[PDB]
Amino acid sequence: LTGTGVLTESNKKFLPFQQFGRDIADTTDAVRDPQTLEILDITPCSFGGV
Amino acid sequence: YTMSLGAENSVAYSNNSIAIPTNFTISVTTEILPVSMTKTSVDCTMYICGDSTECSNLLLQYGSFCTQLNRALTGIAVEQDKNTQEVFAQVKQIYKTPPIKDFGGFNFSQILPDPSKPSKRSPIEDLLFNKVQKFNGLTVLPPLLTDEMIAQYTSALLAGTITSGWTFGAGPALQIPFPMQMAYRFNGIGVTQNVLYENQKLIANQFNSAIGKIQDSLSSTPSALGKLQDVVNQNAQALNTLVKQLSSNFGAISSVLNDILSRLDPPEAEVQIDRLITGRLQSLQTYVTQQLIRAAEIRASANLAATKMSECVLGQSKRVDFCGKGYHLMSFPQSAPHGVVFLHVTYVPAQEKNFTTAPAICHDGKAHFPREGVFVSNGTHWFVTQRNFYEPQIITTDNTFVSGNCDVVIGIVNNTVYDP
Amino acid sequence: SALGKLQDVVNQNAQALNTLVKQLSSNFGAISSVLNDILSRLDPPEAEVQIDRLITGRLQSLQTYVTQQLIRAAEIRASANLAATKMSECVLGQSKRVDFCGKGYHLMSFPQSAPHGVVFLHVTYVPAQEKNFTTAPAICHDGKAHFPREGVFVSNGTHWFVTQRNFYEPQIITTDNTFVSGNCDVVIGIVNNTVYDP
Amino acid sequence: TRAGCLIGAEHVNNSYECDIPIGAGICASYQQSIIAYTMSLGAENSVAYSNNSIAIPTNFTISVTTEILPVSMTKTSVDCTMYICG
Ligand SMILES: *[C@@H]1O[C@H](CO)[C@@H](O[C@@H]2O[C@H](CO)[C@@H](O)[C@H](O)[C@H]2NC(C)=O)[C@H](O)[C@H]1NC(C)=O
Ligand SMILES: *[C@@H]1O[C@H](CO)[C@@H](O[C@@H]2O[C@H](CO)[C@@H](O)[C@H](O)[C@H]2NC(C)=O)[C@H](O)[C@H]1NC(C)=O
Ligand SMILES: *[C@@H]1O[C@H](CO)[C@@H](O)[C@H](O)[C@H]1NC(C)=O
Ligand SMILES: *[C@@H]1O[C@H](CO)[C@@H](O)[C@H](O)[C@H]1NC(C)=O
Ligand SMILES: *[C@@H]1O[C@H](CO)[C@@H](O)[C@H](O)[C@H]1NC(C)=O
Ligand SMILES: *[C@@H]1O[C@H](CO)[C@@H](O)[C@H](O)[C@H]1NC(C)=O
Ligand SMILES: *[C@@H]1O[C@H](CO)[C@@H](O)[C@H](O)[C@H]1NC(C)=O
Ligand SMILES: *[C@@H]1O[C@H](CO)[C@@H](O)[C@H](O)[C@H]1NC(C)=O
Ligand SMILES: *[C@@H]1O[C@H](CO)[C@@H](O)[C@H](O)[C@H]1NC(C)=O
Ligand SMILES: *[C@@H]1O[C@H](CO)[C@@H](O)[C@H](O)[C@H]1NC(C)=O
Ligand SMILES: *[C@@H]1O[C@H](CO)[C@@H](O)[C@H](O)[C@H]1NC(C)=O
Ligand SMILES: *[C@@H]1O[C@H](CO)[C@@H](O)[C@H](O)[C@H]1NC(C)=O
Repeated sequence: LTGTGVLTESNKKFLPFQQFGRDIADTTDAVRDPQTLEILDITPCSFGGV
Repeated sequence: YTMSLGAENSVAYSNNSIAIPTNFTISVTTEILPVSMTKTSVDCTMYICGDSTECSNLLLQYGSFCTQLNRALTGIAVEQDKNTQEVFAQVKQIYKTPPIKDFGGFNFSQILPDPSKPSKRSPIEDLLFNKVQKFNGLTVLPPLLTDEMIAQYTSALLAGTITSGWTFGAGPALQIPFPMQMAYRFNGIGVTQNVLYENQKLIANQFNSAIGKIQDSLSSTPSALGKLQDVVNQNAQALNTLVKQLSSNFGAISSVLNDILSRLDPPEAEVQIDRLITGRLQSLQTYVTQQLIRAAEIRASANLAATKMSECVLGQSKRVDFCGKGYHLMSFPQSAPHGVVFLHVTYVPAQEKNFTTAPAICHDGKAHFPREGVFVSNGTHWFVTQRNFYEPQIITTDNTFVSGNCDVVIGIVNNTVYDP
Repeated sequence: SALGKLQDVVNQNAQALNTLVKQLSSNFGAISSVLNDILSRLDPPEAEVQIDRLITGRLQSLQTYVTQQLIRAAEIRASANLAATKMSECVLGQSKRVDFCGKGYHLMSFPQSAPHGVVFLHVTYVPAQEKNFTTAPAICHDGKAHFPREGVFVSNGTHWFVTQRNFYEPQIITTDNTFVSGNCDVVIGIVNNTVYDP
Repeated sequence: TRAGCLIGAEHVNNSYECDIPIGAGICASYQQSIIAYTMSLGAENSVAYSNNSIAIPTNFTISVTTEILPVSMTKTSVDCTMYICG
């Protein structure tokens, strides 16, 4: 699962079988680290109009 | 069922019968109009291609479509501030009410700013405000005028209206006692000024009660601000739809641009990407077109709201149903989320009774016509009274005029015209 | 910048046309934006594929243009309707509508021709040099309450006069410029004065 | 600001009429260097209100103002077939 963004610790209550999560946009916004089983939240790197 | 169009009401029409109000009430009605729309902004390239260089390069093959889309949304965003300014920024000075709210019994505490509140909103404005994507390149720009600034414009308009009537909307603000201002507004609806003064206490009480009813009506009626909520819902829905379209394949192996790029080399990846660009570009064009059409509707509403600020609030209107139902006296603007609320104060005739009438009085062989009012009979005596409020005066040469003899007017009646 | 409102219309349409023309230089996935180059190089079985790409792109570009012109046309129509209303009103009559025919009390208006638009010169009456007066809702005289027929009762500090509301012109209070309704015990703020009988 | 981070403009306490809008009540102007400020909504004007005081104009002026409205748009015409296919 590839992408670009900032990884932070998640406070989401993932169930034992869930590998990643999605927001209302139906895009990945959280993943389960395949080695540590730590749940990480994914947010885009700071951006905006200039 | 088959819907009713209203109760039937037969008017007791005859060639010599008139109904004249012996009383009236002060009605306050609420008109709610959209003024502005959320200033959304969509980064065309980011929406379609994210941060993919390969997609961006393909997107360039479509020419300047993204420039047009970014430009169209920018144009809307600018309009939204123009709409707000046209409605609220109609006063050059910021007027303030006096420390002592003595308006002859007229209580404006529910429409004037509440000084105990950090938000500096009126009790009613506070109620109105209580009642009523980014990661995909969909951002929202703030209004130039904040809610606080809009509230300040509104309070300035209220202060002007209360202390100087409509004069501040024409030239300099000329102070006038509120009761006297209301008397002028009574004259403006064909009701003599003595009616205001003689019933000043009653009128102030009817007004104060009506305002209290407004706050309760809004509080107990969640649908009251549906007109403003509908605007919010339509735009939120449009954005949600735009975002959801990013999950569509449009014929591609995947809606996810990164998955295509991680699996395929350019010779094949470009085909799959081209399908996503076409679909996403089309989705964005659909969104922008709908926003432009919707923006036009909001603009029209804002123009109406602006007209109802110059008229209704900064002056008394003669236009029927323009400033509420009934005979317009005055209006008070209130700030609201992306819109304006007008409290229209109208004079509503009440408790009418039947009188016998005549087009003229015959006296000394001459035909006498009323100068201002109408000739009415209570069954034994003829009087002349103002048309909008029963006030039976003795018929005299000082309230009638003469034109022609008694053999011309149809329905002319014989009576005595008193000479002082 | 005074005529920016008319210049903006010209600029928006000129810009739309320039954009429409520029789109003809886009490939839209084709080997060339130039239709003649495709036809000179390829035979129909392949040329049609490249042409189809240009047709889709150019047709889409033209649809975009037309849609924007229809939306823009609606805005112009609304403005024209307002301009027409301000010709019937304002110019062909005196308006009572606030800020409709300029800021101030409308007297009259004069239309002027302009490029793709109309300019209205609104002549308004603007009150100036106001001064403070003491006022009263009524005058008490002979036990009766007298109200002004047209103006307002004002005091210059020693004498009461009746004057028109929009222009100070202090007339003697007489029975010919007042009317009587009720006694002096009803009106709040009623003051004692003499009403002259000619 | 609420609009974003504004760099290069000097923020001041003095409020002026809005020149270049930034957003959220903030405007910028050239005054020399570029400054940022909270926009003024106009000068304050306290009306000398009382229950027995009226102000009456002893003079007037005749003002002429200009209102400019669009009436028409350039009557463009595009030959669809020629545009697309020459
Ligand atoms: C104007 O109306 C408000 C109510 O809308 C009055 O405020 C109330 O005053 C009573 C005392 O008479 C208190 O018991 C209430 O709690 C107050 N309510 C609120 C919301 O403040 C106010 O006193 C009136 N002002 C005048 C001059 O009559
Ligand atoms: C005109 O109508 C008003 C009400 O709209 C009357 O005032 C009410 O009179 C009743 C007594 O019959 C009181 O209980 C109410 O409290 C009064 N209301 C208010 C706001 O004061 C008024 O008396 C009527 N006048 C005439 C001539 O009928
Ligand atoms: C290997 O992965 C598992 C998770 O399935 C983890 O519990 C274990 O500690 C990992 N071992 C090492 C050496 O990383
Ligand atoms: C006038 O009299 C008619 C009956 O002839 C009645 O129906 C009508 O309601 C009366 N109108 C008023 C104001 O009393
Ligand atoms: C009409 O008014 C006069 C004066 O108040 C009164 O004397 C007379 O009795 C009234 N007539 C009727 C039918 O009410
Ligand atoms: C009203 O109509 C009646 C006939 O029903 C007629 O006798 C009377 O003169 C008419 N009055 C007027 C004012 O027209
Ligand atoms: C008024 O009186 C005259 C007599 O002077 C009479 O001829 C006429 O018919 C009367 N009109 C009415 C309406 O009674
Ligand atoms: C009326 O007097 C007040 C001072 O009490 C002053 O501020 C106001 O400007 C005066 N208005 C006029 C028209 O002179
Ligand atoms: C009020 O006007 C009268 C008549 O012109 C004049 O005699 C009197 O002195 C004036 N009073 C004041 C205070 O100006
Ligand atoms: C104006 O208010 C004062 C109290 O400050 C009062 O004495 C006076 O009678 C009031 N005058 C009018 C016309 O209400
Ligand atoms: C007017 O004069 C009467 C005495 O005739 C007096 O009772 C009343 O209070 C006076 N009113 C005023 C406002 O001075
Ligand atoms: C603005 O005022 C604040 C105090 O509220 C002060 O600390 C700041 O230095 C002032 N800035 C300027 C440009 O005057």
